[PDB]
Amino acid sequence: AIIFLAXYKA
Amino acid sequence: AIIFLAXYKA
Amino acid sequence: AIIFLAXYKA
Amino acid sequence: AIIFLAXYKA
Ligand SMILES: [Cl-]
Ligand SMILES: [Cl-]
Ligand SMILES: [Zn+2]
Ligand SMILES: [Zn+2]
Ligand SMILES: [Zn+2]
Ligand SMILES: [Zn+2]
Repeated sequence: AIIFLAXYKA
Repeated sequence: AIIFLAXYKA
Repeated sequence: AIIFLAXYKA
Repeated sequence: AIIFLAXYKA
């Protein structure tokens, strides 16, 4: 998945 | 924390 | 993805 | 926050 937590890990 | 995964949980 | 942030969304 | 996405960033 695409995650923004402040920046693909899915 | 503020998280965007596609939207505060901290 | 599987996420735990405290709980599949991938 | 504590995050597990597979691993404290809060
Ligand atoms: Cl979550
Ligand atoms: Cl992570
Ligand atoms: Zn930033
Ligand atoms: Zn969206
Ligand atoms: Zn916090
Ligand atoms: Zn995925």
